[PDB]
Amino acid sequence: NHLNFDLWHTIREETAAAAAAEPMLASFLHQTVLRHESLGSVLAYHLSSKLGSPIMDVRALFEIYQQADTQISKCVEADLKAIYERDPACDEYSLPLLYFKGFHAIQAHRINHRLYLDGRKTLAYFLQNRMSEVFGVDIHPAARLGYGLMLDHATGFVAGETAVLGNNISILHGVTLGGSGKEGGDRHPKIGDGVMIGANASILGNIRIGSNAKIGAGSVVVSDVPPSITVVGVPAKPVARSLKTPSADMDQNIQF
Amino acid sequence: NHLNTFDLWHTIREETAAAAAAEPMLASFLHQTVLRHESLGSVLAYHLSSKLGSPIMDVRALFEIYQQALGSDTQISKCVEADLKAIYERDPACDEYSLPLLYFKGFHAIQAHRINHRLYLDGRKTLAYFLQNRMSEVFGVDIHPAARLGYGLMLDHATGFVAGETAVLGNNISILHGVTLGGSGKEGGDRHPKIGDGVMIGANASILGNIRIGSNAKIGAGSVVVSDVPPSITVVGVPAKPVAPSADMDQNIQ
Amino acid sequence: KNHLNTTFDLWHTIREETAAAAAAEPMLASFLHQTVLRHESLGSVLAYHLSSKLGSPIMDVRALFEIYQQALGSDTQISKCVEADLKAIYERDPACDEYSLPLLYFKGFHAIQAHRINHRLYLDGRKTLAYFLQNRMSEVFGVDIHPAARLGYGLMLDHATGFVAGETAVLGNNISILHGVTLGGSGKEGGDRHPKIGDGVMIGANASILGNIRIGSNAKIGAGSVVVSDVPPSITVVGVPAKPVARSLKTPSADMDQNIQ
Amino acid sequence: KNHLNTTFDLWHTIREETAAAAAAEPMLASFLHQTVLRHESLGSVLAYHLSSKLGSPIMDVRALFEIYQQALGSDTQISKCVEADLKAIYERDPACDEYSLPLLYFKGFHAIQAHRINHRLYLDGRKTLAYFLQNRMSEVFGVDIHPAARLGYGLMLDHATGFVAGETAVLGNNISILHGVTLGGSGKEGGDRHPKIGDGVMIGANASILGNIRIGSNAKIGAGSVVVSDVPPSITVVGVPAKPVARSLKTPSADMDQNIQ
Amino acid sequence: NHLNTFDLWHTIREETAAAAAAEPMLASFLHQTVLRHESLGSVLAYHLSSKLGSPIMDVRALFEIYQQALGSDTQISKCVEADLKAIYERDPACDEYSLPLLYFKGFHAIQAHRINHRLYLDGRKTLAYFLQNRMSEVFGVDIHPAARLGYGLMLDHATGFVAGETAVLGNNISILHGVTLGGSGKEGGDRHPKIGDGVMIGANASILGNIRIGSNAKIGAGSVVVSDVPPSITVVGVPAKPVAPSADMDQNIQ
Amino acid sequence: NHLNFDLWHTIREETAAAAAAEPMLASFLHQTVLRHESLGSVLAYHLSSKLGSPIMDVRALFEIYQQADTQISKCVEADLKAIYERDPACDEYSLPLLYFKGFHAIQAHRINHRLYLDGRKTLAYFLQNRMSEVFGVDIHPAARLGYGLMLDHATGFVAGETAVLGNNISILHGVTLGGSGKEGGDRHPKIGDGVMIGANASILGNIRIGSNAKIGAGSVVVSDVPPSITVVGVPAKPVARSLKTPSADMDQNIQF
Ligand code: NA
Ligand code: NA
Ligand code: NA
Ligand code: NA
Ligand code: NA
Ligand code: NA
Repeated sequence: NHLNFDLWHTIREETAAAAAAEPMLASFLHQTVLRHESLGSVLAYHLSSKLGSPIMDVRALFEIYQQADTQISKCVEADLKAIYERDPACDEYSLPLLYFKGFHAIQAHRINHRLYLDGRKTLAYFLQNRMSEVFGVDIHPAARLGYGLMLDHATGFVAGETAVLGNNISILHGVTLGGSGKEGGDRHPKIGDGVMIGANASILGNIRIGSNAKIGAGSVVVSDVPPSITVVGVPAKPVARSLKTPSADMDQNIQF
Repeated sequence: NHLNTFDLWHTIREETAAAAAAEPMLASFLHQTVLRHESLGSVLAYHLSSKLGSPIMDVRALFEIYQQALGSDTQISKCVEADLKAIYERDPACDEYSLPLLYFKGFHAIQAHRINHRLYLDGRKTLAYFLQNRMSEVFGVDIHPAARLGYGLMLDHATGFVAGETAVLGNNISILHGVTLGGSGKEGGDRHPKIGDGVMIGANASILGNIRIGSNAKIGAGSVVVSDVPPSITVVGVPAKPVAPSADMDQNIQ
Repeated sequence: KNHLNTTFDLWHTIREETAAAAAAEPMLASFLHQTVLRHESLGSVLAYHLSSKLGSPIMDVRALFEIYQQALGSDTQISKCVEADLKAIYERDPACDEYSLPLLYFKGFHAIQAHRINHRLYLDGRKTLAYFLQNRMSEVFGVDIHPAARLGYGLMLDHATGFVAGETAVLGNNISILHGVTLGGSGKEGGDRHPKIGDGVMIGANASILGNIRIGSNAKIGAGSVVVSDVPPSITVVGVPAKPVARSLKTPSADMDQNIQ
Repeated sequence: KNHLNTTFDLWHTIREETAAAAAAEPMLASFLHQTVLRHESLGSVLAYHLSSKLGSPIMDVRALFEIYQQALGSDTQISKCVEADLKAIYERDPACDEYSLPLLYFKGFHAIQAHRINHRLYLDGRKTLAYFLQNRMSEVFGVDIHPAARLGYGLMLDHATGFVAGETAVLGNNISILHGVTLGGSGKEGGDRHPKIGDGVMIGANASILGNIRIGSNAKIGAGSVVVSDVPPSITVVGVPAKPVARSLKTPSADMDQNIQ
Repeated sequence: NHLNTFDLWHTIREETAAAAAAEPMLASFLHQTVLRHESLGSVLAYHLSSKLGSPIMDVRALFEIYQQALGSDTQISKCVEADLKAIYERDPACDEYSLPLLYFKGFHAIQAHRINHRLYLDGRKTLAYFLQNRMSEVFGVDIHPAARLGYGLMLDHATGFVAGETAVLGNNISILHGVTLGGSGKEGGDRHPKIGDGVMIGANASILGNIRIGSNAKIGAGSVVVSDVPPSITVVGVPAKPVAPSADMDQNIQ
Repeated sequence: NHLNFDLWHTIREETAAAAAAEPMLASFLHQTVLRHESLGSVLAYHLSSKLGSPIMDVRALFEIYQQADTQISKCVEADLKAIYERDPACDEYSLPLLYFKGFHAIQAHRINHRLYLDGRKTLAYFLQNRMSEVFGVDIHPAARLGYGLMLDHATGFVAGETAVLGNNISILHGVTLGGSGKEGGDRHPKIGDGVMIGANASILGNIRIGSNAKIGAGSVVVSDVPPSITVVGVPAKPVARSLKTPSADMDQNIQF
């Protein structure tokens, strides 16, 4: 794997094996993965498969997705490696690529965010709605998402217009990065690097979640959370430090 | 807008013609869903049937059923208009009336339910149960056809909303995704919440049993409410306790 | 007439309910005839309806139907679980007064039975197919159950939306679960890491049960609880985090109900 | 009972035939209820069924249905032609013993009525739409009729496959046409260049009638003929090229049929 | 092949596995249509239902109807096998048994008709009329369900073929596209041709009325036949005249 | 027009006008024509729209059609100009491109012929069948078709495995270029340049049709036809010269 490497080449090897083992899916795997020359082309194809509709032709969606910021494709690879690292249900890179709804919703949003920043708001709203119907995930096209993100299970995830997510964040299903008040402007959470958010937690308002903080499942967070702090409860309260500094751990290993 | 000026239908058409001009690949969708029609109700029946049509019941048949149900009770479309105005007022992500009309899952689920409720009360329970399941699959929203919903309702995001058979909702209520207006016990009879006017319910809160929520109460996100809530009280926690609204949408629970 | 007051054919009662619905609703008559009345068994009906739900251009409904039919034929315990589930929903859900209502229209019943077949496909080594269907189930039903999760009989998953059960989750028999419930994992390592739920448990809406913990038989998890430690039998737990707050059962010695009829 | 022996409601007879078919064939009951029985008029049924045939992802069936309904409402002569056609098929086709059979299942009847609406759309200036539908008709029905072609009432196009009628073709009333017939043009120039067919004509299978020629009333074109010159009334023509070979009608003075009952 | 060796079903599977290996985007189609099945009849029911399925009657329902009809008369599949062998023998464009099975419109129309005929004789006339129209739309072939077809029949290209209510076809007949076995008159009763064994009919020929075509006659392309044709006679022209066969497929008319 | 020129540019102008006049079709015209950069890309898109099916994804067909011999695209343009010239029902180039089934069947065959020559016979047979179902046209993938062809109406056209067509030929619906005998090898007609074939004519066997010959509608041709000859009847017989030499016509015009 990538921790001991060509991601695209490994996905091709996993997929050709799956196609050989499952004749039911051979032509799906060949048309979605093997006939393509790059991971980005595969992703555009598979995402258009998911979100295409009578209104929005899969071919038209596929072309738009292919035409979409080479930074997006760098985030995609980081996201895939993050899932491999952090999700014990994932032992193959092609498993989230083809079958993890939260991975799909994140990458669909990245493209949606580009279309929205390009001024194609009606199209982005149409696709925001389609993502919510098909993936059970509602991300406002203006939300800004860093790389190395994992959205495990995904169902019920909500992130609003002014939400900002840093890098290497892990999020469970049912999580809300929600707004407060009836006025526009900054009103959704900003999440620092390294944060973990447990299932069905809510983070509400224009509050900051510090780097490497941990939000326990079921928490309702309505105030800032300092870096390296764990919060729990309804409403959420600091209960522990989420990570130990080297000076606290005193780990003397120097091998690796 | 409706707070400044106002013709809701004409504003929607003007917004839609603008969208079609800007996004030519959506132009025919917008012309067929909105601009070719002559009333808001016909647009709603068309768009809802596009969402919920399936092999079992195709978009054409559902369109005719929806037009017939709307025609049988002209007040449904009145609640539709009130809901659209409520979303415009209360949701800062909404600056155009046609945005919830066309793209907000919670708006579609609520109006789909109003038609289901009409069909159910007409005695068409099997059809209403089919459509309840269809709404749950497509929108992620489970509303029993017997539930009674007022006007000026906003269901933001919508995913995971549940309201059961004996639930009753007043007017000008605001609800977030994940909210449960759920039952208790294995017996029939009144067993679901009754929600007063002006109430706001935060994300993933649950309200369970035959209990009353007083007018203008606020249910904090993540709250679990199992007993009556007096008017103008704010409750937070699991179980929820009084500690301190559909118009203001303030989500603070501290 | 029902399974609680008649010495009772589930399949024939479902056929009779369906013939009645078809005569009352011409809009749905041919669906009911193709999905229910033209079939010879409840298992064939279920395989047909489920493949209708999860089929796609990728996965032909006819092929899925045959796969589901063969899987039901390969593991006849599944159909017995199916029957127990329908009776459980009839017994416990006051919105259910007919057996064909959950069979045709309750998404939580569909997701459970789709998983039972999915689990069989997984055990037979069709893991790619099982992962494809896990994803399809999550999309169509809003329910994410790992194919390796183990589910007993007499289960009710009411409303269903948002239910999650992970790779090493185990559910016993006669369990009742509301929408939004999580039987979730902890940590980045493989091995046993999801809850094991004993017989008779009730789990309320949007509760989360996390880690390799045991929920004892007849326990009750209140709506919205977050459970991160073992829960002993016959205990009710509430809160975030969840704490024991009461005994879950009323003993006959406490009730003093003297009826013998 | 029918239109030849009852002083007769076409629409209500069609409803009665359809209710009978729906009760006998549960596979088709909901189609018959959605296509026929839930409607209030034959024109609404026709618009619904035709849009089912010619609709596509490009052209939403619901939009086409409304366009066809408005076109039928804009030109109430079309529905009168529709009724004449159904009676003509009942009278002349021995395979037809029920009025709803061509209405629902005869491709030549569908193509003719689709053209009548197509012609109206063309005259109103919706030429792009009419060309789109001309192509759709050719694909789905195997029938190519230019939107500018003019068709009278009481027409039967039996089997239909391969029928072609070009831009300046004109068909009178009470004409019978078999599959494979061509009312075709000649030359690379615009202007009148297709046949004009008089009342009462019969045209046999795979005949071709080419150029700006006139086929006189009550003429008969035998199957397989190629007609490139005018044909006078009451004449039968046969061959490649076609030549007059007989008189097409038996006069009462020749038959000497003395019945007065 | 069946003239050299022979197992038709096994040869079809071997051909199909070869095709799937060569054309990976068709592999799942071939596995789902052919290789997953255990008999030729089940493949035919599956593939015909893929062709004729529609919103009114979906591929699944038609598949079950077709399997039931085939199961009710095991001789249909016998005629299917004879037809496939006839096409292999007589059509130089056919060097594999699975090519007509999967890709020849005329083969599909004929087998679709055999099922229609069974349904029609069972009394399911409405369903048979629906499928007759469906066959006409999809295949360009109009065969009345009451028509009687023998075995070893080949309909090459098929487009425009018409056979009416009282038509009767013998065995080992070869027919090209555009051929009419048509009626005459406005009255019921026998009014369509009866075709003897071994007859060959060229492209776009018509045979009209209650007339008999003798065994091994040859009908030239473009012929119009309105009276009986004796056995082993070749006729050409409009109207057709004797001037001088399903195995040899010689199209000369001079 | 091209007789008094950019074909692709004229089609774009015709199509933008049609889109402006017909809101029902605006997004179809935009997705099929206007969003593309070349006529070949439009043709690949529209053909895949016609022949796509559940088995054969429109995206997969579109990619294959786009990947398909830059001579094919030259024939396409010649075919479009031929229809404009010869068909009085055609006064716009985009009319046959989008709505003439015979134009579609010919171009679909050209691509099919390339796939077949590349050895993808199963795919070509699949598409031959699909063309026959959707267009009512049966052309064997091995048939070789020249440029400047017009197939007017198209329904019932049949051309077999060894048929060869030259350039600037005009063919009506119902025409058969058919084989004879049960053996392989050359057994279908070879059609010379400039030929016209009328409706429902049949040309059978390994016979040669000479350049600028004319086959009357309803003819059955079973022997060679010399250049510049018109044949009529069942069976067909020479009846006239089809074109006049300059020496026969004595036209003295020298203007144009
Ligand atoms: Na992992
Ligand atoms: Na607003
Ligand atoms: Na119950
Ligand atoms: Na009749
Ligand atoms: Na052969
Ligand atoms: Na022209």
